[PDB]
Amino acid sequence: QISVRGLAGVENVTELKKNFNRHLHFTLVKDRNVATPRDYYFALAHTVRDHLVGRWIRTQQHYYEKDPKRIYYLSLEFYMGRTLQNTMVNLALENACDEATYQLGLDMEELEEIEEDAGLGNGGLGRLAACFLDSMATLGLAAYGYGIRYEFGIFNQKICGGWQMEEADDWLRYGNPWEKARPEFTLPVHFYGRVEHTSQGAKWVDTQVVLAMPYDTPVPGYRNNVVNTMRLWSAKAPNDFNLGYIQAVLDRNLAENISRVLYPNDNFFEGKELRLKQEYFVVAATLQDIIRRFKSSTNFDAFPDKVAIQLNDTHPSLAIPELMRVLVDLERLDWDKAWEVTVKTCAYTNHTVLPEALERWPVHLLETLLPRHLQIIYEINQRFLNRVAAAFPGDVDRLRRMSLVEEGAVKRINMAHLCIAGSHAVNGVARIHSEILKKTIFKDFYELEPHKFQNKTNGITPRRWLVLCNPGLAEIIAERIGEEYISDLDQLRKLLSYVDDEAFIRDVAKVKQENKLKFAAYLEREYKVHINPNSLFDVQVKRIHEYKRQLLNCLHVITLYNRIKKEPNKFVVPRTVMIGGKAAPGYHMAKMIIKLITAIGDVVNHDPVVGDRLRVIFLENYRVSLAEKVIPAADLSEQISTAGTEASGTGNMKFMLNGALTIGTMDGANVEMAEEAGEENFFIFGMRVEDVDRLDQRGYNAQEYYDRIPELRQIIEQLSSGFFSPKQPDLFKDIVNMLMHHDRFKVFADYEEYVKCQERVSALYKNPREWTRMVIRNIATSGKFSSDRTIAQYAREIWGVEPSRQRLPA
Amino acid sequence: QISVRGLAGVENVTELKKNFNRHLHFTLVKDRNVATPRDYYFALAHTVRDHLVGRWIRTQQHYYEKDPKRIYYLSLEFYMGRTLQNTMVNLALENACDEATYQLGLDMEELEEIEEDAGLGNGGLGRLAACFLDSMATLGLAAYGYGIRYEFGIFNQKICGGWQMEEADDWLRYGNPWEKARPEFTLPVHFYGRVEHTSQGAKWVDTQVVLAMPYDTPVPGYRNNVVNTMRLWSAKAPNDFNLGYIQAVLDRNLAENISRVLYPNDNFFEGKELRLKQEYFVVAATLQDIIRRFKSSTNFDAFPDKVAIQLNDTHPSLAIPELMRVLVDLERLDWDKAWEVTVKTCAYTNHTVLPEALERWPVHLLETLLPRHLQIIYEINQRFLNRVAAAFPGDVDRLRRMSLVEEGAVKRINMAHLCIAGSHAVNGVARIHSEILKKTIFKDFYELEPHKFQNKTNGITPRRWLVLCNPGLAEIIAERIGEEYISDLDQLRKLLSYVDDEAFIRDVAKVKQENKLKFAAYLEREYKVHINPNSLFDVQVKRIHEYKRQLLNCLHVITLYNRIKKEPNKFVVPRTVMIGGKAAPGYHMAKMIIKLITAIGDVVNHDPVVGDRLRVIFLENYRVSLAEKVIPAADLSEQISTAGTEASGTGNMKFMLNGALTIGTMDGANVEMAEEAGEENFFIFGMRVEDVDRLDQRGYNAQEYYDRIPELRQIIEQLSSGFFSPKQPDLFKDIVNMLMHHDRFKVFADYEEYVKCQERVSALYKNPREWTRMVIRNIATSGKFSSDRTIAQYAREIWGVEPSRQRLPA
Ligand SMILES: OC[C@H]1O[C@@H](c2nnc(-c3cccc4ccccc34)[nH]2)[C@H](O)[C@@H](O)[C@@H]1O
Ligand SMILES: OC[C@H]1O[C@@H](c2nnc(-c3cccc4ccccc34)[nH]2)[C@H](O)[C@@H](O)[C@@H]1O
Ligand SMILES: O=c1[nH]cnc2c1ncn2[C@@H]1O[C@H](COP(=O)(O)O)[C@@H](O)[C@H]1O
Ligand SMILES: O=c1[nH]cnc2c1ncn2[C@@H]1O[C@H](COP(=O)(O)O)[C@@H](O)[C@H]1O
Ligand SMILES: *Cc1c(COP(=O)(O)O)cnc(C)c1O
Ligand SMILES: *Cc1c(COP(=O)(O)O)cnc(C)c1O
Repeated sequence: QISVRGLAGVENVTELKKNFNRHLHFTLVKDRNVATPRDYYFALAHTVRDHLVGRWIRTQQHYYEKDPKRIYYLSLEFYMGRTLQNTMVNLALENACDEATYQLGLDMEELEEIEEDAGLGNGGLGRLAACFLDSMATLGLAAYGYGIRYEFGIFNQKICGGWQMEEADDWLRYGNPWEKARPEFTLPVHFYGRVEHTSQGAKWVDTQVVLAMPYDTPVPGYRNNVVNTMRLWSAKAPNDFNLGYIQAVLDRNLAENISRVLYPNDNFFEGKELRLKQEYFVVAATLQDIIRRFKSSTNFDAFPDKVAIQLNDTHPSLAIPELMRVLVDLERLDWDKAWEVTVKTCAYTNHTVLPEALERWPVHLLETLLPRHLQIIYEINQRFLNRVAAAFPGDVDRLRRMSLVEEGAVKRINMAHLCIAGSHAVNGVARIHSEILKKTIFKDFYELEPHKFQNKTNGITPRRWLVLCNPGLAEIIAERIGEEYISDLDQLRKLLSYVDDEAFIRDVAKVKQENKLKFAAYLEREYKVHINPNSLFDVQVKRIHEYKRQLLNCLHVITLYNRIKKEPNKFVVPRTVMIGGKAAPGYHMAKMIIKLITAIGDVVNHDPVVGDRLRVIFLENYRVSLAEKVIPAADLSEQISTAGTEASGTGNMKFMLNGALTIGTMDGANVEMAEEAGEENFFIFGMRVEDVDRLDQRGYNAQEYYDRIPELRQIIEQLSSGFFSPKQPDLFKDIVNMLMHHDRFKVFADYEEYVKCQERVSALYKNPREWTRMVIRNIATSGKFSSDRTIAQYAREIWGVEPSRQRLPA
Repeated sequence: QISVRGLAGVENVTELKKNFNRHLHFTLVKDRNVATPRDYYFALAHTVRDHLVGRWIRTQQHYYEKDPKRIYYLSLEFYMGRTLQNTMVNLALENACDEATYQLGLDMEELEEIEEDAGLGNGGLGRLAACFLDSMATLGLAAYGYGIRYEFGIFNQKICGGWQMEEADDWLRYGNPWEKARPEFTLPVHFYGRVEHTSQGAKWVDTQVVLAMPYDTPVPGYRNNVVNTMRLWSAKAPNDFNLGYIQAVLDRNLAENISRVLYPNDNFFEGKELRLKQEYFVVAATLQDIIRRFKSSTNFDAFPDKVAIQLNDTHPSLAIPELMRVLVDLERLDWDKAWEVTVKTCAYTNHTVLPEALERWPVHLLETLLPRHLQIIYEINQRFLNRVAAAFPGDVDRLRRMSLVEEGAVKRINMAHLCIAGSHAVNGVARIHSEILKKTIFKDFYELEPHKFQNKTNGITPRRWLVLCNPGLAEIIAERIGEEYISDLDQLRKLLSYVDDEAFIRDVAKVKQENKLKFAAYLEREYKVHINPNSLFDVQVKRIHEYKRQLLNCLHVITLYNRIKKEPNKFVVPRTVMIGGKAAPGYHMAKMIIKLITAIGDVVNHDPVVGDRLRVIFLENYRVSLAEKVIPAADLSEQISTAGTEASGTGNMKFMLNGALTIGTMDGANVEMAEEAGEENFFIFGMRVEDVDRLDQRGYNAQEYYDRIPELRQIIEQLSSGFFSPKQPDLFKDIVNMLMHHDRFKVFADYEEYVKCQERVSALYKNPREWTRMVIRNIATSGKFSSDRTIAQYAREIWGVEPSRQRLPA
């Protein structure tokens, strides 16, 4: 079919066919006469899995013999999505399998659609972890992902009457062929109890035990025969647990609840006990595993030469005092030596700046749950503050600002402070974010230890986010510059020499149009909704939060609507405006925003005077598999967070790679993206960070904008008076109230510039040749945003290991 | 090695070896350098499972094409034990696998010991269901076992300080290679709600839904290529269940608790709501499955020609009103037609006579949980009592005696009464039990409908209970009369012509001695306990209950002890007395009996004057896999229930088949066993049923026996005064009090005859040649007690289908 999908050699195809039939018969216990498409999917998945395992066993064997430094990536989230196609791509099996299935009378694309997303994350942070695992394997690093195997991942979103409803994501219902249970490597985790001081140091006693059972999933690198491991822990009760009889057995559920469900909140901290248990559970089990593997190569001086532990935000921050606990209490190292080892082993990545996102755990929770860890934390704090006092003598306010312990009605532990003190490296996730960290929020820490602070700008894997989801674009690129760019994305820069090539312009535009038709058809089939596929596809997909300003997009949409109603017989560039994303279940304002988006659509989409010129669509249940469909179909990428709020973004990079132009603020990685493509090839608008600060100094008054902008005033009057909610006229009064009086993200302040910038987008879209030339300039400069680049930087500058592009033997 | 284990042909051995290595590598994801014995067990189990599936698919295919009448065996318990060896035996693979494993450097016996018992039953009733499935497959019947897949089966028993402790039996921890999840065939079950009457009949509405997910296990027949199915339901919550968010997801456990744990009570009724839910759950899911299979061959007149439903006691009795509900409410048949179909479809097996074992559910429970079923039950009752009134006019007391509804403080439904009314056949499980049913407890029902009442004496499968557990005995038998007896156990009668053959006498005695050495070694290894293997092995293994009279055995043991202490230098036949069995967790007296047994052992086993002449051993954690070891090692089988209390017994039959002599009362199947072997070849003692009745008429006074028997008086004084409990002198006062004042099972009344009969056993054991000749006479007449015989009788006399010994093609 296409070149970038590998060879379909006669013998490979024959062997895949016979193994497919072997798994259908023996593994699934089905004959051909009763097998459903789901059975056929599983037969294929098992067939493809068999090609992994030889490489998996060999890879892990090689690491045991060579004993390289090991990288442990600790995260509460891994948003993996589907595995079947990714595995085929990485093993060069895609064309052989397509042919093998074709010859059995099956359509492989249809079978790929049956696979559940592994939805073990909320959004950007969890998906970054997934991209990183892919890049680590592709770069030959001896890396392990460690997390929790949630029984229920991110909820499935249904819209009922324009409102979000949540349904449990029962992703394991039909089984997971990709994982292997390893109950033989089960480990104990302790909770509660009390601390006893003896002659022989501290002892943690009278604890409740929960077992941690590992499940291993293979992580294949791109065509290098390397298969790394993601190890996810599941919670099990011990068999003497509570041991009338019947009730004791049913109460085992209380222990197993720890790994039941992913907390569905992106960028907001909720201090629940169950969440703290999850955090300790993953840390405690993972560290025992790390230490046993280190001992099976008494001396912990070499520990940091053999182990790096990367903390994906503060969620696994308890790794720091847990490592200290093990080294001091169990291994009997003195404090100072243990601390040296811990700091050199641990590194911390920060992913936010909103004060409500920082983890600050009440002391009373830690006191009850993890009394030994609280003691270690106080000791860490005391020694740390002795260092601050010696460096800045007399600076008493600095001491309370830098403390790990926050004073107040409730005493709290600031986990970010703990991470900085206990790590040899601290990094933000985009250059502007890393600067903000050292200038404002961790300024005091930066002055004490400037050498700790780094930047590692985020990236995305070009395997999933180009080759897999946009094979048409990958192919036309491969026709011109070959295949090496897939594991060296900087080679896309060669495409600048095709910017005036008429054939390439035609092909880039044709691929986009095919992707748009394919997506428009998908909308009709699965959701009974029609769209004009010649319209500009204006897409904002990401989790729903105020700082992302889905509401600013809504204001633009209503502006275009009002303009059309005012001058119906004037030409305007047709648009399909698509907004998608999940709201956290407890977040009232985010749920109201979803309702507003669907309410706008109810008016706009049924106005006969609008025609097919404007459509507003809420994309239901946005998730990794839906991103793989909509991103290649997009013309315009909306990246419109208030400057200083989006730490990086990664969706922005996915769109850039797939031939959409970007409208956005100078926020997060948008700054670096514009810098790479040239500002003239980007639709930049709005306040910069400095402009936001100036506004905050004199005070943001929304009323001033309302008074000066007639078009904005009209929209606020329509919202208030019930134009978009005739049966419930006051339905949106909280939104209006927030915008006029309590808007932290300054929606009105960027309105005017956003609308003007949107007119420039429309003007360019009228000239397809120039639109497409600007697209080529974006794709061609997207190379920096490969996660291979990000990971190579972590490896050299933080972990002290060298990446490799060498094949292991097959 | 031995003939009855099949051929080890060169090509079979080679293919097993290559498949073993394929499963180790691909299925388990292990190399040889890190594999443990457990891994090797799983590799073997998967290798053997592959040979099942072709036959399994073919068998189910054949039934779909031929459309024979289908037999559905409904039970809350299936006590399957281990599967690996049984599967090898039934497929003629045992020698090929032994050789294949031997050539890979592995001992297959060692790998067999790693397998968990599937302990989904309490004792005799659950194990009968398992034997029956084996016989049904061996006789070529299109039969399905339907039950519940409990997450936790019968508890593991630990003895701590002589007391029973219970531990959860986490039998699925490492996976079950024998089952196949079928989530595609998941079905809804309804609970709670209310009934609405319309023009179009009754509607059950506002119900809570629990999903029933089936797991299928293969059941191979003996060398006939037939593989039937056991389908076990597991409980799952629907995904909209309760749908703050987090709590709704955690509350899914409430629905899934239905299939969490087996109720661990043998022969005692506890009316718990969770138990009633389990009973309806299995019935509701099973009936939908039955009906869909019937529709996929509008007319229910043929239903009883295509379906038989056998009820294993009253536990699935709700099948009767559920079948009526479906036919009347959903299919819209008139009542009388639906009733005709139901009665002709259903049959009921009774397994007890103790009034406290009968299921009598409070009306308020049924009213809340299953309101439509309660309505149907009242309607059934009304119509049934109209028939009684017409047959016996004026007999007002008969009407209240036969009612399905019992009056009292709490109104109750008598489920046995429902079963009799709603079934075309009612059977007991041994001739004396079936007679008792028609003379006393169901006398009124027998007078109304004598044609319903039958006997089907229980049996045991000779595959598990001879070939598998006692290969040495199977072989010496096969040397003389061939192999056909394994599926036609009446052929053992040919062994009577060897009763005077010196070589056969020698070989029978040698096999027993080997089994005893093998068991004595097993005791030393796994439990650090030494036993004289030349002693008589006196074994009582069964669940602990007062009616089984483990206490009568205890009194004998203390009598022998006191006799030795009185005349130390006199010869007595050495004995190892072994008592084993689990007590129901809430049953105080049964737990006290276990403690008494261990306390006796603490005195007897450490008395230097006793020497190796007497040992008392409590066999911990008695279960199916332990029965397979101890039963072939036994010399004397203790079957000493009070006459009229053991409905049948099946342990008794296992011992008979394996070369133990029986000491017992004329109770249950013991009567038929003595009748088959001749009373002169059996150690019968004690009151018959008639003698018990005579005692009850004039009143049982235990004090009379105490006053007349000095030896008995001495034992009661030792118990009371703290001889067996020096640190707690009054520890056994409840046992003494019960024996003297409140003994329903008349332990003292059989004491004298039991002790005299035990002296006759000892006298015979002194003459090994005559002991062994009596053994040959027992084994030779054990043919009636094959479950193949039992099942053939069910098939012809109840189900109306003909058994077959024909092979399906391989
Ligand atoms: O670096 C990858 C992404 O991490 C996101 C994030 N930042 N914090 C979280 C987050 C995820 C899950 C649970 C949380 C709980 C509390 C606070 C933040 C989070 N997610 C940032 O908002 C993005 O700008 C960034 O591109
Ligand atoms: O026919 C097979 C066996 O069934 C046993 C039984 N009889 N009732 C139960 C029973 C099992 C499980 C749960 C129960 C709950 C209440 C009452 C009885 C039971 N088990 C009888 O006691 C045995 O004599 C008989 O050999
Ligand atoms: O003692 C050993 N001998 C040989 N190989 C080992 C040993 N321990 C670990 N390994 C290798 O390391 C892998 C197990 O990885 P683990 O998760 O670090 O235990 C296996 O696939 C083995 O190849
Ligand atoms: O529609 C059908 N066509 C062919 N075979 C069928 C069909 N339905 C059921 N079967 C057979 O019956 C078996 C399924 O059993 P079930 O549990 O009764 O559904 C399969 O193994 C098939 O061979
Ligand atoms: C990339 C991705 C995100 C992150 O998008 P942002 O626009 O950076 O928030 C969230 N969810 C899914 C499913 C993704 O694929
Ligand atoms: C056969 C068997 C029973 C039944 O024995 P009885 O002596 O008839 O009560 C109970 N438990 C197990 C494990 C068995 O194998």
